[PDB]
Amino acid sequence: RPHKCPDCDMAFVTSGELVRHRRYKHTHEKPFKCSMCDYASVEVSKLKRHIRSHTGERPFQCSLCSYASRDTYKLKRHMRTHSGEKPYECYICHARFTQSGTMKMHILQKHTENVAKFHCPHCDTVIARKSDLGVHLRKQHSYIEQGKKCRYCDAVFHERYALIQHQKSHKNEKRFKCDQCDYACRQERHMIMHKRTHTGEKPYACSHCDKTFRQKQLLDMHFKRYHDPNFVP
DNA sequence: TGCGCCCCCTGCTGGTCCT
DNA sequence: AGGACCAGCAGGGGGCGCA
Ligand SMILES: [Zn+2]
Ligand SMILES: [Zn+2]
Ligand SMILES: [Zn+2]
Ligand SMILES: [Zn+2]
Ligand SMILES: [Zn+2]
Ligand SMILES: [Zn+2]
Ligand SMILES: [Zn+2]
Ligand SMILES: [Zn+2]
Repeated sequence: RPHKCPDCDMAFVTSGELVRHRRYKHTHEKPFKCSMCDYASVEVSKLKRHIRSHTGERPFQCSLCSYASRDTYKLKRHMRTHSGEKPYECYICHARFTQSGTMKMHILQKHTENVAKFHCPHCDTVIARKSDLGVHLRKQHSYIEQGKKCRYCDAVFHERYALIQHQKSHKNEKRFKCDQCDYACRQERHMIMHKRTHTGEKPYACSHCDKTFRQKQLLDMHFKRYHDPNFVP
């Protein structure tokens, strides 16, 4: 007589298999507890596997490289890196993948809509993968003990994002102000040339011809000669 | 019950692609 | 260039078909 599960359509050869199944899916009773953490498992084999994680024992060793695993399947999975075997194939684009989890990620990102994308808490950027947001946080926003100087100025920064933000702030910016007027140069040579143009001030100018003079006396004697209002031929 | 077998999930890594 | 992208890749863990 087969042993039938009371709560579902499962049949087992022996009573032990049935009580094991009910513990896994129905009662969630895990009687084998670890002596070092809170882990409990339905089977002793799972607990013994979990203990290998505590002790770090790696009995299965790869015949190609130095890799050793705590499980046989992990070593089989590792062999795909040497063999280049890509068993799992996408059922839409027929793309090859090494692991089933990799394929699950692919169909999520490249074949599903309304995907929850993550926003950076510090800057206004959106990232598809959660782990890539971690890469963004570790690279852009993490403190740096050795400050990096600005390529354009002498300010120094300890955060990559602030440095790039400030470096981007020098776009279309004129490094020279030309105190005497509103001119603004960027080539550092036109500013020298513009400085020379200001030297010939000549504030005084004639009201009847284009000539200009540095001294009021020079202007007036020019005016009294060329532009006399009561000249008689 | 033991255990291999496969599937989960998670998250970092290093080359690729898009602006 | 530079950074998101994308698959590669290894960690711990679940259920059960077979012995
Ligand atoms: Zn059941
Ligand atoms: Zn433990
Ligand atoms: Zn290897
Ligand atoms: Zn696909
Ligand atoms: Zn950010
Ligand atoms: Zn700067
Ligand atoms: Zn000027
Ligand atoms: Zn004049």
